[PDB]
Amino acid sequence: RDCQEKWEYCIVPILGFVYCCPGLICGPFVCV
Repeated sequence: RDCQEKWEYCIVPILGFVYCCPGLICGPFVCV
């Protein structure tokens, strides 16, 4: 999908940011 894995970067919500794939939550530092 047009998203990244959970344990990747996960950057703050800005305009046109790259998000982690659905079913993941950004918590520890990255998504999981």
